[PDB]
Amino acid sequence: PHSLRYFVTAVSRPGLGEPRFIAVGYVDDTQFVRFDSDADNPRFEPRAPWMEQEGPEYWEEQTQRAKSDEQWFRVSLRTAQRYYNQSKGGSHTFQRMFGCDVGSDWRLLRGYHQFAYDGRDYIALNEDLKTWTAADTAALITRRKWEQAGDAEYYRAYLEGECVEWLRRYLELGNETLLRTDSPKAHVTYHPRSQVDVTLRCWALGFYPADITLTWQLNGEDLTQDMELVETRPAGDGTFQKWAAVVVPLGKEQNYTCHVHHKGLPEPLTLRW
Amino acid sequence: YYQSGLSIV
Amino acid sequence: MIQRTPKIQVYSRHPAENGKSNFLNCYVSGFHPSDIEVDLLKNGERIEKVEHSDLSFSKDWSFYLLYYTEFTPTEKDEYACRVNHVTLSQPKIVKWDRDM
Repeated sequence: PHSLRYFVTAVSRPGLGEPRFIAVGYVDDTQFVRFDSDADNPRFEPRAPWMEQEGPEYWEEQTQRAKSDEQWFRVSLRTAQRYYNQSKGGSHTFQRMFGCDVGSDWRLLRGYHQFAYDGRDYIALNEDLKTWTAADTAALITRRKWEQAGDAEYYRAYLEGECVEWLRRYLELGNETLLRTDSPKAHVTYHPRSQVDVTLRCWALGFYPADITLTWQLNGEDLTQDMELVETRPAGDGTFQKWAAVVVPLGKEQNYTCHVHHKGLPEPLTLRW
Repeated sequence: YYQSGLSIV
Repeated sequence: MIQRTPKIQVYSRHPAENGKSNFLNCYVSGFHPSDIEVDLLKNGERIEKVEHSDLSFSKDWSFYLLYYTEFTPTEKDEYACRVNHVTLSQPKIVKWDRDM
């Protein structure tokens, strides 16, 4: 499977000028473009090396769509402020996520078009790409408006056409790097914590893609009720990092096994301290 | 390929 | 309107070797709103020319940022991330621990 995503944030700053608009685009776990309204000449720019050979036409159309959306968000933030009967001086946020997923055949599994206002769900297009989910009463007003105006068909036409068509093209531009995996380099570390117990940390380093499963097991049984897990973190080179830890009795280290699942690993790893 | 919004919220 | 306190991780791009050039990262995630302050510290003083990623958010709409500067670790130099957010009354310092 492959994915195309755009993460769009519009934050009004009353008294500090016009709202701040950022849209950042991803294919899978690799950022490929960004637009930031506060940049030099604000425009869509390549954020991956395989994007830099695109012509002036591609960038001008992308830049024009970002500027259209920027005005759409300033209007939408003002409209939402009236919907919620909010006062004039607060900063508020609209967020929009959109993109598409493709399978082994590289045809659309699902398209996304969903919004958050002030960090919470606002309205989302359903998997049918025909109906909307309003999170609250202000979003029911929005749902009535877009259903009458046939907004769903407008996004659906993009999701079924341009989004998949260009996501497949991006897979060609970055084929040598986007389709690669880096299997995790995994190790277990040991740190004493008491005179009674020890922390065993299972490490995974230098892996792409970001998706991974780490589990600790005792005598073949998941210890996820005792696991401390951090979020998968980016190394900064395109790879990711993660660890899972269990706290176990002194002298019991060799009874615990950590298991590693990753798209680069045909078989899951079993490691011991 | 980015797409711009149509109807306002 | 939700407010989320961030999660903070301070770590190196590669396994830290004294005298080997490396990268120091502060990864902050799960926070709302987007406005945040992130500084990287060496011996308590703030490190200049710290780069950061383009602002993005996850499935639950909470933001994540990566703040990074190239550095060369030593035995006795101390490094940290200092984050301030609306959820945090006082600035949060998370010390860099190369084993944790």
